[PDB]
Amino acid sequence: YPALTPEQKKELSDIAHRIVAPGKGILAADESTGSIAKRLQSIGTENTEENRRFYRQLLLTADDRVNPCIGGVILFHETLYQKADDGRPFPQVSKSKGGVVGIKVDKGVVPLAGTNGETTTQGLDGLSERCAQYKKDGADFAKWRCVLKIGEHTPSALAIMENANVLARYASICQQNGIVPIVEPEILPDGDHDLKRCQYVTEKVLAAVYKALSDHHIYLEGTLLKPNMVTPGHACTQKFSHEEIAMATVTALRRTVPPAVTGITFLSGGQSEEEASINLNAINKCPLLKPWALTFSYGRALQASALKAWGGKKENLKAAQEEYVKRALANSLACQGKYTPAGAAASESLFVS
Amino acid sequence: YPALTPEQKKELSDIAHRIVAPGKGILAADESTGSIAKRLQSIGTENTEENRRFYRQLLLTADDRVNPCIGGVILFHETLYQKADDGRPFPQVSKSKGGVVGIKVDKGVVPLAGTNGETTTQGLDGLSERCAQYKKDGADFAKWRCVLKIGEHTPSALAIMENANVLARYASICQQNGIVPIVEPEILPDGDHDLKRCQYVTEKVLAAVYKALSDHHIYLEGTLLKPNMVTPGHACTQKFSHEEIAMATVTALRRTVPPAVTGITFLSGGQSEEEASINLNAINKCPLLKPWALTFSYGRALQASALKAWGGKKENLKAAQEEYVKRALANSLACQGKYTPSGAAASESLFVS
Amino acid sequence: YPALTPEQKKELSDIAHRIVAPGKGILAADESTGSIAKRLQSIGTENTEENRRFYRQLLLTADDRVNPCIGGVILFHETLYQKADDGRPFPQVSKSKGGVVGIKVDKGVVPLAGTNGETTTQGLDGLSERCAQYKKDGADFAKWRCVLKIGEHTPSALAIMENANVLARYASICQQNGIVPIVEPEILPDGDHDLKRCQYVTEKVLAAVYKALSDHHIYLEGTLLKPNMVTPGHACTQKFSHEEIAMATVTALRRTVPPAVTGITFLSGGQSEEEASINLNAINKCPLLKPWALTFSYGRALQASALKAWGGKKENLKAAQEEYVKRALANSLACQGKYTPAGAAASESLFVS
Amino acid sequence: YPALTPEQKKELSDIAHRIVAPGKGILAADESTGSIAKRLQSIGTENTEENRRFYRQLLLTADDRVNPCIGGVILFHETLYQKADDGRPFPQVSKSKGGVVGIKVDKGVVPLAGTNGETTTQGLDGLSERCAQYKKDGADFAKWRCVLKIGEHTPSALAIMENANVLARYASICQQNGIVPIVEPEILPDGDHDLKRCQYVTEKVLAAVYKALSDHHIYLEGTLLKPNMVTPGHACTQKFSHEEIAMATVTALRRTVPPAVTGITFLSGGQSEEEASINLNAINKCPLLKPWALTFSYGRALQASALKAWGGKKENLKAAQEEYVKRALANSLACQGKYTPSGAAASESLFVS
Repeated sequence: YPALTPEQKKELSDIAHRIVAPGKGILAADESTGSIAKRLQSIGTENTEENRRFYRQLLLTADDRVNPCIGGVILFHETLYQKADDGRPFPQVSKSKGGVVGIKVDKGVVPLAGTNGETTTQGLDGLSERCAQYKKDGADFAKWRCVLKIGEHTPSALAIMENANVLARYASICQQNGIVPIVEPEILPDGDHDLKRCQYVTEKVLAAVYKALSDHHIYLEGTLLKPNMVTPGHACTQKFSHEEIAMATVTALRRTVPPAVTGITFLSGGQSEEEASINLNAINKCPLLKPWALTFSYGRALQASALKAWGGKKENLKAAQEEYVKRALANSLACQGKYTPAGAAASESLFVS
Repeated sequence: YPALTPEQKKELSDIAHRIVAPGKGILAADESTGSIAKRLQSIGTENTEENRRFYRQLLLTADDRVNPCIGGVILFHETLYQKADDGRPFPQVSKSKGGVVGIKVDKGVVPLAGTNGETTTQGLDGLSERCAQYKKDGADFAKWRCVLKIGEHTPSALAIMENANVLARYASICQQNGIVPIVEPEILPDGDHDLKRCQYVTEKVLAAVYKALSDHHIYLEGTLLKPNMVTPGHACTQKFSHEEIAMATVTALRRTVPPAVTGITFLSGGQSEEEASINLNAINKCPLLKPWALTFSYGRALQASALKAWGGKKENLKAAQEEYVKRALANSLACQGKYTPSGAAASESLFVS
Repeated sequence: YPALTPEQKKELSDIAHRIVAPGKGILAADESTGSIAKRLQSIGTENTEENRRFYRQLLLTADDRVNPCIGGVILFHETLYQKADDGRPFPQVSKSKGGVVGIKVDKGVVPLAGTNGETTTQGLDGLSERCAQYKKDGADFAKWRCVLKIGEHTPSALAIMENANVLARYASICQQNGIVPIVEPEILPDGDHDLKRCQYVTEKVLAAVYKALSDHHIYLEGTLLKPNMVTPGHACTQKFSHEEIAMATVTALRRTVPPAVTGITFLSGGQSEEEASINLNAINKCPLLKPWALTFSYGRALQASALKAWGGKKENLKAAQEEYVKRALANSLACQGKYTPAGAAASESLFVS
Repeated sequence: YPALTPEQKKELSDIAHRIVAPGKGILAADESTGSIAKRLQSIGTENTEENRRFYRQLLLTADDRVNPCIGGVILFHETLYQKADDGRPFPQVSKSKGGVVGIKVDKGVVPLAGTNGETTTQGLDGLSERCAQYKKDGADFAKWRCVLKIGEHTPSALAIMENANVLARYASICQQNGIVPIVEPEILPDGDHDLKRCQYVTEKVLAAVYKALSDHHIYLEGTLLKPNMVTPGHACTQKFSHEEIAMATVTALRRTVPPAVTGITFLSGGQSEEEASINLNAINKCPLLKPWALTFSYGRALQASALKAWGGKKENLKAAQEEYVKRALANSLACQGKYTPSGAAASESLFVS
């Protein structure tokens, strides 16, 4: 009873290998309309459809030195249907520059009862038609975010198991409709836990994820994994080097992600624009063996410098676009181990709770 | 960290006892719009809002001999917001007759990739806000239907796990918002399987349901279960008496349903209006100890005569009403052990696939 | 692929219903040779084969007013093969008085690595032949003890799951060889935890047990469950009435043990001889509905008064035997709700760690 | 609470690299006494302690051309405590030739009730004290064999769960006592199944093994895996090239074995001495990225010529020895990609059931 034919299988592998092609990464430009409110209000701008339109249009129409740095662009619903100033739909803008377009399909998180503050994610209702439509309209991959937090009795048995189960459902549905699932099991940096405790939980959680994807029969070569880096909690007093968290990210994934996964696209997680680039470099330089692409899927850590330089004023466009382009060139050096560098609001920490 | 307070728990427990208080049953007026169309071209009536309002009004305004036999009625979402000719809203029409109002909250089945024709159910997205409102609007319990088929390589381990889980998510969200969940893991009659096969599969399903409802921290005294009876398959050559169906069914449950469950309300299946009331009676006369209510949540098997009397014509209203009443009274004595059979609509098999 | 024929099934049900027949309980006289060392040294006696022989012979040859109080006697290996003074093998002594004989088959506990102090149990190697032999030699049921402790991260996911898995293996093997498994998932009273925390863990652990027994295909009507009472930890400062722990024991089991289980034979757990009898009475008087026998399988709480009165001196035999008989009559009133009573070393607490 | 210290972890990791260091393999001299009898009436020799000591001595004293091709040898327990004619103990005979000494620690398969002919394995009882001593006596790794069969309703979900678990218990106990565990989830060739079927089942087994080894907190850099190659079933009508077996086998592993596993040492199956070395070579020439050692743990398929030369007669010693050497050298170049085939004992299928 094949889940997929040969030709669907090779077309998902094809898309997946494009997105993470050597030296390419992803721009996560998929902020909910309510989440992009607090980004905009941090630079004084009002949250109107055309302020979001112009901001998203800022990122997509940047110089062609970004073209080989950005293999894919995850958008939010409203944005997939928005047009540029030259009248081209935003997905054609991205494809014209050699970027594959994706689409966030999760409908936010929801509380699991019986737990200390834990969530599952929702969005599976009608997800099959939506993917069918988003595929007609230009999308080729998808993002579903699950959220886990390290606390004293968290992440619990039930939490890890329901979040792993709905990631796999999501990925099964995505792949029947020709769309590559980005799987996002996120562990947040909230808390005071040390490096090794993030390591032990990352492992425990990816183990449960790849078992869930096996149970649901999903083609691992046409998926991507979007995991946290492995980092001390944001209240940790101990301090850890870039090498030590490289080792600990890379061994956790060695220990748990089968080589069949096409690529691994890290979240930035709240790290500064620059410590994100620096860590991604420490990781691709690790001497250990790493049979999958280790690259980036960054929201805040490609966009903070560009937002502060945009300011709300169309006059600042070319100023802000080159804060975005310097970040994409920087990260495309780090996803190949070639990043050697001093930056100011590229050093601001981007952690929220 | 507890899902529910002691007040929240007495409410749920009291609601679930009112429904299956001795001699009472559940009338499943649940049919979606498209599934009730198939019932209405049965008798040459077009499928209009008004015909659907009229036929429902005929079951909920049947005379007061039926008040002691109907603890609850499950309405599709549309019916909940329609009014009798009196102007009285249908929730308040049945409140008046000593019955609790349920709501169907699932949203149909969807296929599971990699599987031989199997399904999970969808409907969790926005469930909690939906239930909060149904509760304000008169509903005190919910129905959600998962469907398994016996067959070559079915019901799969993946389909059992995914269905028990999604019934557990549904149930936790119902109790948070005050609503007793009904838990319907229906195993279809379709196929040539024998009684004992269907006993195996039922036993292994309900075990997996109650491990899932335990993992999700579900309050069992405020639940009900609506399973199938254990029956030979509808195409099975060999023949089985009604006391063989009573044993096979009482024992499937005594090996799986914890005593704390407040009530078991059986589903009719493809069973004739009369076979369903004889197998229900044979079960309550089964002398093996049974520490839950054994009662009925029949839809087709309480309405077949009703429907082939009415025929779509206003004049047959009291003739239809009476045939639904005669069934409700037969089933309310089946629900006590006290039914001795002594028409043709009522011996017709009501099977479909 | 039946696990058992009809005739094996009815012979296990027959044995199980004997052991817990109305007003009957079990004597747990199965102390390891190393465990019975610390019992003997507490009364000054040397641990020699004939001091154990004479002590076990004290309990088995007691007055015939014990005959209707004691449905079964769990022995240790060496003891199954030991003879009385009249030359009769100990199992014939027990059968002559109407007691079924059992046999502890677990080979002690072992540490699970990676956990904070947790154990699994071993004993499955060659268990199938041993049961075959013990059945030829008089044994008809068996005891396997698993041990869980409540602490901060205990009992963990892995611990509950391996102990539930090897209980079920044990029970599968026992039943192929015609022997009724007593399943002993013990939660110890060590720690300072309140009543509700023992309740929540008992539930979590029996849920996992009955799922494990379902997965392994074992006939629940020819088994017994030997669970702790549900009690505050032994360092709890809060205080709780006999009724409150009756409620909490009886609801935990209602919520999780299917009625098919023939009987529930509690461990005493360290409680005093008398608080054990008192609590077992509070439980059989609980107004809730309880579809399985609630009776006793006591080691320390039928034998402390008899050991202190035996003292090591054969002269004290008839003195010590009537400390054992008064305890068996007392508990056979409590397993029927008829125990109304002041005792001294029958009030000593028997808790070890 | 960690299973292992950093010293305990480097030791294990170093041991596992010595065994599968490039070009080396494992000789399975493991056969129990009863299973080697079947091999020795093959060539008309009676099964004596001395013949068994003599035949083993012939493989472990083969000349020094084989030192670079044999990183480890797995002895049955008896062989570990026998001496060559020199007086030198067999563990120290192979220490001398640059090979690590393994020990078989399992204790045979046992049936699983309720199942269609399926097995778990036993041998955990007393395992830890056994391993502590094997370690003193020269063993640095262990073998434990679980067996699954493809067929009607096989390998069952119960048999997969129970076998992965018991291999995880075995592995945790080996690493506590210093011994690298080898993890052999063998899927038998028996049956008419096609290559792709056997790929499905292998994929779903090794996924369940590595969720179990993760749950049990198993150190993966100090493990090896000894699985079957993915092969059509021995009775399959249709025919498959060796590059179809190489793809089907490299991809089954890339979808399941985490990169951290130090080595994969294949089992021969019923494969001819020569087919086994061609499929091993086709696999190391498979250009798909493979981040583990792909090498051999052959028993029958490194000794068939050896055995039909020797014939039971002292005079053929150096003729036998040479045929085992010619195989070890073929297999050590298969283990690098560098074997081009260019007798009859060596094309005979070595299948059994």
